[PDB]
Amino acid sequence: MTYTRYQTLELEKEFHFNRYLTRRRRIEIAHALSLTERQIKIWFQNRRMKWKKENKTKGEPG
Repeated sequence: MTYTRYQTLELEKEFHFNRYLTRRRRIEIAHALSLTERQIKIWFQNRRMKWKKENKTKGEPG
């Protein structure tokens, strides 16, 4: 069970665009994806924890 490739794409695009999803924009992306908000928030948080372990070479000192 997985979010779609598109949804994941749009999420990473949103993560690139912005780091912290406020009420309205989270709804907007959640509509654009079609997920239940909670999921987007979770994805956004977890995305941080699997941002900084992928963003290596540059991101060694943190």
